[PDB]
Amino acid sequence: KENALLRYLLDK
Amino acid sequence: SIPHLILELLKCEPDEPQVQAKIMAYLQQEKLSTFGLMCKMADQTLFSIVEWARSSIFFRELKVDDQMKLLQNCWSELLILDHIYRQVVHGKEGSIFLVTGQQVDYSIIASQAGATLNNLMSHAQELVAKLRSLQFDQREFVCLKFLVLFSLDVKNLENFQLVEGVQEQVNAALLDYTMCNYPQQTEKFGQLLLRLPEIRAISMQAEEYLYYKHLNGDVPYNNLLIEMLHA
Ligand SMILES: CCC/C=C(\CCC)C1=C(c2ccccc2)[C@]2(Nc3ccccc3)CCC[C@@H]2C1
Repeated sequence: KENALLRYLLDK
Repeated sequence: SIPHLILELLKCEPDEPQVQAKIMAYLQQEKLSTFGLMCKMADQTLFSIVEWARSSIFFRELKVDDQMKLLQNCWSELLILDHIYRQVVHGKEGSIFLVTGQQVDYSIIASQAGATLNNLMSHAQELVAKLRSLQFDQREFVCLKFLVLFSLDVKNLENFQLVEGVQEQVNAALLDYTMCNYPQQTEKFGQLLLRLPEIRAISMQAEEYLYYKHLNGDVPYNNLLIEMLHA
């Protein structure tokens, strides 16, 4: 599922 | 001896004192009931769980969309498993040990909660008691973390090959480990695995309760917990 914050925390 | 695979899992564990001091310092830097405090602990622990997963063996090979799907599926189970193991290691009679290292009396929390949260807390401490009696240890704990994270119930994974592989092989190593190091408990492996559905059930009930509390305006402002509740 799309979740901009979780995506960011995984990518940073 | 510890199987090579489990040794590799252990290398990915966080530095517990560093995480402990980080969360304590954040909450210190931050009008909050005991329930609000628990929500804040959960929120901060979720940042640490995401950081742990991101850097872990196997998980770091997955593309971000797969990583998101797995964490959206199990975040509350990881929170609950983390809490349960902390009570097993550091806990005692009628006290709750928090991720900050703070110890609180069980009634301070429970007497202020209604039936649902009391039931969840009581169910969690039963798991603590059961895992105590099984002599649940750090190797087994890290194995369960990976079994929770690499779930076979997660649909539409790109790299299901790797996820099914990890689930299968952590299972194999755990069985080897328990058969080797706890021979007198001939069914320890099976008894450990029986705790996973129980953790799932408690986690789903906890999410439903927190979702209600958020709708009711009782969850303090935060970023990550609320996003995961909508996962
Ligand atoms: C979906 C969140 C699942 C996490 C829970 C609920 C388990 C009952 C946990 C806690 C919590 C308790 C009340 C409100 C909000 C969260 C924690 N405190 C807690 C205290 C006593 C017993 C059980 C849990 C706080 C962080 C780790 C614990 C897991």
